[PDB]
Amino acid sequence: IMKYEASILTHDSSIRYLQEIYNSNNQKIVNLKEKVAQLEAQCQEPCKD
Amino acid sequence: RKVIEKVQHIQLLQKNVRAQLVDMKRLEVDIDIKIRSCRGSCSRALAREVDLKDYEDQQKQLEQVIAKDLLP
Amino acid sequence: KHQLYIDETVNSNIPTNLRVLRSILENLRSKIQKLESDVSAQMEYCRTPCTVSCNIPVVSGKECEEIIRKGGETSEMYLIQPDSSVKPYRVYCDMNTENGGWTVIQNRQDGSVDFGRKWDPYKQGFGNVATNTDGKNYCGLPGEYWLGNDKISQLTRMGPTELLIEMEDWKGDKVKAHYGGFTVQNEANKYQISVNKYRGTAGNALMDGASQLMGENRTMTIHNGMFFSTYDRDNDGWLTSDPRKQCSKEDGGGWWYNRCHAANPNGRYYWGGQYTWDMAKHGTDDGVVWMNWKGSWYSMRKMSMKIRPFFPQ
Amino acid sequence: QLYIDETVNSNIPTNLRVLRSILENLRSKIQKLESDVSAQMEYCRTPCTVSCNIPVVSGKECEEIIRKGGETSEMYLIQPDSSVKPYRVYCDMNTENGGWTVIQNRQDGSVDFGRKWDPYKQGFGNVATNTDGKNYCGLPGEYWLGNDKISQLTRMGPTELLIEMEDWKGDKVKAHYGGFTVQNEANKYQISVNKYRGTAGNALMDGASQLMGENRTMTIHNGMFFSTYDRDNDGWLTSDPRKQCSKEDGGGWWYNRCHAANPNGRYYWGGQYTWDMAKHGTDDGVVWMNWKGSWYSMRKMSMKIRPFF
Amino acid sequence: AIDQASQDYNRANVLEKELEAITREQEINRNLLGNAKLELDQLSSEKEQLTIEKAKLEEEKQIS
Amino acid sequence: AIDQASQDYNRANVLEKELEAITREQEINRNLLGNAKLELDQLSSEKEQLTIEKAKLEEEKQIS
Repeated sequence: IMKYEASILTHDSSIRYLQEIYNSNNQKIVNLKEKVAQLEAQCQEPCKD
Repeated sequence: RKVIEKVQHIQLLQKNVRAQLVDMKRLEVDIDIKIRSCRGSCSRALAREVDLKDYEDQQKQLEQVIAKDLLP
Repeated sequence: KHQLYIDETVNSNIPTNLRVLRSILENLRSKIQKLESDVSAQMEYCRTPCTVSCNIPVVSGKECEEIIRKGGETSEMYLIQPDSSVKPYRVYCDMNTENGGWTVIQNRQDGSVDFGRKWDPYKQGFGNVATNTDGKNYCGLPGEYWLGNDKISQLTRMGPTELLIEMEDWKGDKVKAHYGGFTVQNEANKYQISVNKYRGTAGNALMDGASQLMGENRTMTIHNGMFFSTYDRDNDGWLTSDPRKQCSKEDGGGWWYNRCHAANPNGRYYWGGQYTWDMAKHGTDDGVVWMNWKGSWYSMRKMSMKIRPFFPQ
Repeated sequence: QLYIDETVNSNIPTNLRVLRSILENLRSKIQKLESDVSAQMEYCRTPCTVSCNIPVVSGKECEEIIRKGGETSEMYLIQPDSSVKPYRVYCDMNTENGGWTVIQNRQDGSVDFGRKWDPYKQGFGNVATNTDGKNYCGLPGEYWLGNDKISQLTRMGPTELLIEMEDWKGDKVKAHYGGFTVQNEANKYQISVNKYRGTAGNALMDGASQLMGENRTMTIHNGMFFSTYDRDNDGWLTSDPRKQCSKEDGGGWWYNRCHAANPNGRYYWGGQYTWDMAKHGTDDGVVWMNWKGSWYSMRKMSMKIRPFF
Repeated sequence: AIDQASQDYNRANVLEKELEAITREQEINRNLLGNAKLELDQLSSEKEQLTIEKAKLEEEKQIS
Repeated sequence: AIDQASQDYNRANVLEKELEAITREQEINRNLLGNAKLELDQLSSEKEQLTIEKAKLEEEKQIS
C-alpha cells in the first residue's frame, strides 16, 4: 500500500474523461437530431411532374 | 472507502452508456429510413448499408461485463 | 485469515472495465461521424428535386372501373373524376390484376416516401402516383402513395365498393384480403372505416382482430368501425387521459386505431423485414405490420390497397 | 496551370509530425520538473546540520591566529575590534604562507548567491562543515563573509588579496592584489585593489582582456560601487528596468558596465553555458573573463585576505 | 481535443498487432520446450543403442 | 482531454518501438523449422542404427 492511493487517481481521470466523452456525445446527438428534422421537411415533396 | 465510492460513479456511468448505446441504434435506423424516404423527393439517393451485427456484438459485451458490485 | 482479505484484484478487473467502456464510447464517436457525414451528403442532394414526365393518357372516367370498360386496358396512371363538382385527379389503375378496374389508393415497395405525416397531409393525400417506366413517355410503374382521405371517402361513399389488400414478405411470398364491403366516412365522422364480406389468404385482421391475442386482448385489435388518427390528431380507442396512451406517436403513420392495431400498412418501412423493440423510435410496433400473417415485429416488403365498385355478385 | 501546390500539402504532414513531437516532448518535461521540485520540497522539511567545535586559539584575524600557534586549516572564531561581536570564519593556513582569512568561497554551488542587498551586508552561507568522522569542521563551505564585515577587516590596515579558481578540466590559476580596501555602507562598499600579479589576468583594474577601448574601460571593477538585484549602483546612470547589471537571481557585486568578472555569479555545471541557458540571456555566472571567456562559469572560486608585509 | 484523444486511439491498432504477434511467438515458445526435450530424448536412447552393440560385438570374439 | 491525447500518443510511440523488437525473434523462427530437419538428422540415424543391431542379432542365433 502506497500506490493503492495513487491508482485511484490514475483511475479517476479515467472516469471524468469517460464521462466527458459521454456528455459530448449526448450533446452531439441532440445536435444531429436537429439536422434530421431539417431533412424531413426536405423530403415531403413529390417528384416534380 | 474511496474504492467503494468509485463503483457508485462507474455504474451510474455504465447504466448511462447502455442508455446511449440504445439511442445510437434507434437513431441509426431512424436515419437509414428517413434517407430512404427521400428516394422520391430528391434527384439522388444515398447508397448505404447498416451493420447491426456490430451493435449486438458490443451489446453482447457491456452486459457480459456487468458483474456483481460490492455487496457481499 | 479474515484480514488478508482486501480486494487488490479491483485493479485487474477495472482495467478490463475501461478496456471496454472506451472501446465502446469511441466506437460510437466514429459512428456519429458517419451519420453526420450522410445526413450532409443527402442534404446536398436535396437541393435539386427528382423529375417526372407524366403524359396523362387520353381515356378518362369516374373511376378506374369505367376506364377499363372505356377501352383502357393496361396498368398505368390515369386521371379520373368521380363527381362533376370535384376537380379531377391522377391515379394508378391496376388492370392486369384479376379483372382490372382497380383504383390503387395506397402503395408501398421501397419506402421511397415518408408516411409519418400529420392529419392534413393525410386528408389531402401524398406521394408519387407513378414513375416514368425506363425509357418511355408514359408513367408505367407505380410509386408509393396514399391517395388521401377526403378522396378515398367519397370514392367509396358513392355506391357499394369492394376493397383489396396485397402484401409481401422479404422472401417473396404473397397474400391478399378482399372485403366485398368498404366505407370511409366524411370528416365530422372522423373518417370512420367499416368493412365486411372478408375472404382471402391473409386473415381478417380488420374485423376479427389479431390471430394470437385472445379475449379482451383481441377485441382491442379491431379496426372495423374505427375512427382515424395521426400523430397530431388523437382519435384512437383509448380513454385513459395521458399523452402516453396515443396509438399514433411522432414519426408513426396515420390509420384507424383502436388499442391499438392488428395491422398497419401506413407503418414505417423497416428494411429486411425483421425489426426488434430496440430499433423502433418508441419501442412499439410501428412498422408495415399485418399481424394475422407475420406477427408483430415484421415490416412488409410490399403492400397495396386497391378498390373497385361492387358488381360480381 | 501546372502550378498546383498540393505539394505544400505533403510537407505540412512532415511538419506537424515534428511540431507535435516537440510540443509533447516539452509537456512530459514539465512532468519531471513538477515531480522533482515536489521531492526537494519534501527533503526541505528538515534542515541539514553541523556540529562545529570552536577551537581555543582566537584573535583579530587569521594571521594573528597562525602567529599564535594555530597551524591547521579549519573554522576559527575571531574578533577584530573590541566593540564588535566576535564571529566564526574559515582560515587557510596552508597556501603560500598561511594566515589567509577566506571571505568568499565556491566549490559545489551549495548556496544561493543571488541574494538581496541586506543579506549581502551581514553575510550568508556555510562557513565550514564536519569532515570525515572528525569533530572539527576542517572543510570550507560556500559563503560570503559580509560587506560590513569585509569593510572593516580591510579598513584596519594594509590588506593584500588572493583569488583562486579552477576550471572543469582540472587547471588552477591565481590573482594576487598587494592592496585592497572596501568602504562602509554610506560609501556603498566601494572597492579598490592594486599591486596585481599572477596567472589569471588583472580582471579588476584592466577590464576584460578580449575587449577594446572604451568598451573595455567600462568593464573595470576597481573603484566601483557595490550593487545587488534590489539595489542598483552600477555604471548605468541611465535609469531603466532594462539596464541593470544585477537582475533577479544574479549575484551582487562591484558592477561597472558590466563586468570582467563575477565570482558571486551562478554555478552552472559542466562549464560552458550559452545565452538560452541564462534566465536573462546575460553572462551572469561564475566568471573571470581574462582567463576562460564570457560564457564559462568556474568550477571553484575563492577570495582570501591577510594583511601585508 | 477529445477528437484528438479519440484520434490517437488508434492505440489499440498497434496494441492488437502484438496481441496477434506475441502469441505467435508464444505458440513457438512451447515448441522450444516440446522439441528440445524430444531432441535430447532421441539422444539418450540413441546413445544406448551404441552400448548394446559394443556389449555384444565382443561375443563374436568367443565364436572362434 | 489533452492529458489523454498525450498519454495515448506516447504509448503509441512506445509500441512503435516494441513491434520492431519482436520481429528480430521472428528471425529465430526459421531456426526451429531448421530443427525438424535436425530431428530427421537423428531419426534417420536411429532407423540406421536399429537395422545395424538386428543385422548382428541374425548372426548370434545361428552359431548356437
